[PDB]
Amino acid sequence: MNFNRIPTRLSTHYVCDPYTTLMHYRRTFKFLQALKAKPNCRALCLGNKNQVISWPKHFDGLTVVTSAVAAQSSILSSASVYYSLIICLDPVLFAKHLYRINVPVLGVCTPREIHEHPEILKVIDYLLP
Amino acid sequence: XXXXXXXXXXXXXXXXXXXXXXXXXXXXXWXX
Amino acid sequence: RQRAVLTYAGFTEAEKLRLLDEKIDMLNKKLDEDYELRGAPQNLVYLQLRDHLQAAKISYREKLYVRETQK
Amino acid sequence: MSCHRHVFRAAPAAVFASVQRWGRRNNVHKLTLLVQTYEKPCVKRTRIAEEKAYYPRWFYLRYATEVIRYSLKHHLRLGQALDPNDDQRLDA
Amino acid sequence: SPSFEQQFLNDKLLGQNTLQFTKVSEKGTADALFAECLESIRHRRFKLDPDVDNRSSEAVEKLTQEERAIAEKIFQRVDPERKIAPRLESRGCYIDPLWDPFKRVEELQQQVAQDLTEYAKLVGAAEARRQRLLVRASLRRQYRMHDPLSEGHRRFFGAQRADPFPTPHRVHERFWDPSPDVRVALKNNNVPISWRDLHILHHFVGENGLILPRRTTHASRYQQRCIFKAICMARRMALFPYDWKPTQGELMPVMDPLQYLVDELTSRYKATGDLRADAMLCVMLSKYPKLNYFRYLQYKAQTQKSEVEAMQQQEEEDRGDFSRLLRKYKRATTD
Amino acid sequence: RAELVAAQVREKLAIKMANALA
Amino acid sequence: KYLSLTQAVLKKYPNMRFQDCYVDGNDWSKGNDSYRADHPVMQFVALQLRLMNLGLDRHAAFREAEQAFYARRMQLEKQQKLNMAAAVVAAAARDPSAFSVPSSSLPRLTAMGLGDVQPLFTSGQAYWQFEIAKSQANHLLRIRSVLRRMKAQAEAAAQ
Amino acid sequence: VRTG
Amino acid sequence: LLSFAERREELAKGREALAEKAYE
Amino acid sequence: MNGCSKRKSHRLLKPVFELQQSFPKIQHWQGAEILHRLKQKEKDAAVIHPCIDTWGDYAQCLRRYPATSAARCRVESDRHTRCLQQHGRWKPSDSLEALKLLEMFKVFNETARFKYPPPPVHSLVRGCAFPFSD
RNA sequence: AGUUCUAUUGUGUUAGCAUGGUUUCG
Repeated sequence: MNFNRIPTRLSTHYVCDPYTTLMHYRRTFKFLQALKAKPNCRALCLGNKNQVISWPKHFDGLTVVTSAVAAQSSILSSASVYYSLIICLDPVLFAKHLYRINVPVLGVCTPREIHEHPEILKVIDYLLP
Repeated sequence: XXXXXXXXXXXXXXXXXXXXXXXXXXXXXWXX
Repeated sequence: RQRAVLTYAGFTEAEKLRLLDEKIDMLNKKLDEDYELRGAPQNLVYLQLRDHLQAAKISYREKLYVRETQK
Repeated sequence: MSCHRHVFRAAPAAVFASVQRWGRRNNVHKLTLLVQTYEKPCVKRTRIAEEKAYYPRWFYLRYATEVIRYSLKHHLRLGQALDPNDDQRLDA
Repeated sequence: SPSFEQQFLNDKLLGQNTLQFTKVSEKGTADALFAECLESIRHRRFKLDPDVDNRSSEAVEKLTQEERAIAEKIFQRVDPERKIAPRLESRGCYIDPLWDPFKRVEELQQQVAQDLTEYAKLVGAAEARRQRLLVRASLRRQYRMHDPLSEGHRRFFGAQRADPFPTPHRVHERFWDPSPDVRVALKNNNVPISWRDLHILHHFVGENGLILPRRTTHASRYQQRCIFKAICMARRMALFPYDWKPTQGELMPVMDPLQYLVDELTSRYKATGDLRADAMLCVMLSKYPKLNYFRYLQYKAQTQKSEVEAMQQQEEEDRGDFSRLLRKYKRATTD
Repeated sequence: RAELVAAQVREKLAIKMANALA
Repeated sequence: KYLSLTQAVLKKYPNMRFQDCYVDGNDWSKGNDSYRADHPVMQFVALQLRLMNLGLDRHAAFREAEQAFYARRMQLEKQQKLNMAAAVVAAAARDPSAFSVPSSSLPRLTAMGLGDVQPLFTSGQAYWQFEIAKSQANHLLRIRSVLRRMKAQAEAAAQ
Repeated sequence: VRTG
Repeated sequence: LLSFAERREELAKGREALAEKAYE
Repeated sequence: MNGCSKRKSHRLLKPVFELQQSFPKIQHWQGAEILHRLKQKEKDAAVIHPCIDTWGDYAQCLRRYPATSAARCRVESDRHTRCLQQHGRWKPSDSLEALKLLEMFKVFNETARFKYPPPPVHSLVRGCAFPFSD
């Protein structure tokens, strides 16, 4: 059934180990509690159509770039006016757009994704395994 | 008879180990 | 002859004696019922089985007495 | 050697086709063309390098096309990565 | 009262394979007497047997074709040098004797024989012969469907052959998988191949006469070089062809023909037990005492020792069932 | 509407007799 | 280290590849031998490596794992024997006599393991031969039933 | 579940 | 095979079925 | 009683559209040419109809032989009957080219004139703004 | 790394040989 290379080395995942996950939960709980302790603050949630139909495909943050000259422009540029926290479920897909975003980002992803694209740690601020 | 059934059950319980080998695995059946 | 010995090896002497007596009693009841229904059975299956079991029990009693004398 | 085929309860065209297949898989025509004319050693080096680079690609693409045809014939669906930790338990 | 073997096992297919279910004991032994008593009682109970005991269910495909393919691959991996087969003679190794499912088959054959003889007694000999012929025909029809991994089973159940998913023709050496015969040929006898091994060089040469490549022969690089050298030397010595596979008369290894004959007769007497081969080896032992009969003599000694051990065991059992058979379980487990 | 009651009555009798025999 | 431990255990016990042979994840083809974490091979190598970490040699850990899984096999075998003992009475409930002497051999067939509950073996050879024996017995049963039906018809015609 |  | 306690529970469910579905 | 306790999900029992062997990425145009050669050697039967050629041959033979056609045209008649029986309910194939199917698997190597499309974002982005306070 | 031995040699020089394209003879 398989006719490919068989790896000999397995890499551990310290970022998503039990104690690291517990610390992630502890550190994110305080920030979430402090954010909710303040009024009139909205949280955006981003995911993929294949991991969520009912959810709207267009929101205030979305920019919907349509021109070739605007390809480099981010699509979540204006999310900072409306939202105080972006909960992302597809950091690999949204990495180029969450880079240097002016609102805190809480990313949910798998150890495989983290290891295959470690650059997502430069766009994620809080991690929930 | 209930006692005859008990004797048959005792014989089936104090029986050999199915497979004659002393291996370290029980195999299910893939027939049917 | 080996299969019966292997199957009954786990059974202790007392348990085997109880089972033999139970089989003798069941054969007696079955033969009485057959006589009541017909009187003269058309087959001697249970008759021969009961005869063999009784002979075996008598021989086993004699063997136990022989063991007693040996001790 | 010389391939021998017996035309018995079959078509002479079919037997000729089988002989052609034997010749092609043995490269008989290739060798005949090679020996019909002089090939300089450098030309032979280049040709052998080209063949050794080319044919494995052809074999892999042949395997790929065979898989494509089988999947189209049997109406097979694209696979999804096997999610680990799935109990794989019968719903019975 | 003809038995099942007396009635139906004289046919070609039916008589080919005939397993043994019980040890054979000579007349005049406790085992023989107990067997006689059991046979008589079983026949009488077959007379006084009910209808529910002969209920049978319809036959269905035991395995799918893909599952059969998977099972065949796994059995081959279990025994990569030998061919997969239901070695019902070696059955005792895999299934404990006390849990043999063939006792039911033996008793059913006895019951069928008793039924046929009683039918002959009642209706008539001509009708009995008609029914025996019909039962023979039915057994012949159902002979090849019992094995779930055979082609007879597929043909009987009318199942189309599986269409396996395509696999690559050019794969890595890690995955090359030779057949058992090619595997045995390549391994030889743990000895590197020489030109004298004319009985095997035909495997690695194509019908065209060209020596086969390593991707086709599934040989190591060293083995490939050794085989190439052996074939070249044999060709130069004119004992191996140049443009075709060797004729069936060229397959003798380069060695003494009488030693080859001794080897072949030993192989026959071990695999099947040809009494003619045994007699030929017996006469050769004295006529040509310069050959090697070690394996034949060793097998003869093993058989004689096993016979003596069996006789001693029978004597012990006659005196009273001793601890040998009990040990064969308890001591074996303790070890 | 009658087959179900018949079948479950048979099941009741079988279960009762099996329990008694055991 | 599993790459070598699995090879060792498979070479010692080739029959472990039958287990979960139809389950996606266990690739038993030559050159792979990659099983799921819940496969007996994976459990064996995991236990062996755990004992090695605890500080035993490879061979000692191998023997300890073998003993542990033999004990597990014995437990499952005894559970199956209990199920067969239950099935003995379950089938005996079908005898009209119970509803003196039994009037059927079905309890004895169940005891021998040909009834509702069938035995568990260590190798696939055993299941192959078991299925062959089952098919042969069923064909003989059909023949015997037909013969006895003809017997009854002949008796009725004669009377 | 039985043996796996 | 089902244990005796589960057999008793199934018998109780069957008794409830007798009370409700069959008689009424 | 004893039997498999897990689903028979093995990809051999349930073949799936996948390439079970990987291979070093091939130049796109070289792979395209090889696939074209394979298709030409296979002679993909996308003709007007399989039966059209048999009917044409039968009609031509009948026209050539207006008198002894009954005996002359029998191989053609049998061939046309077979073609009608086999490809009578024939529908032209509607599937993607193997070239595109393999671009999906990423078998080929990006050249100057071929690049894999970037992951879609506009179609796949799903946003859900909800209140989070108090 | 080096020296000695060990198992293996599509390496280089070697007397001869088996086979073969080609030409040749009838």
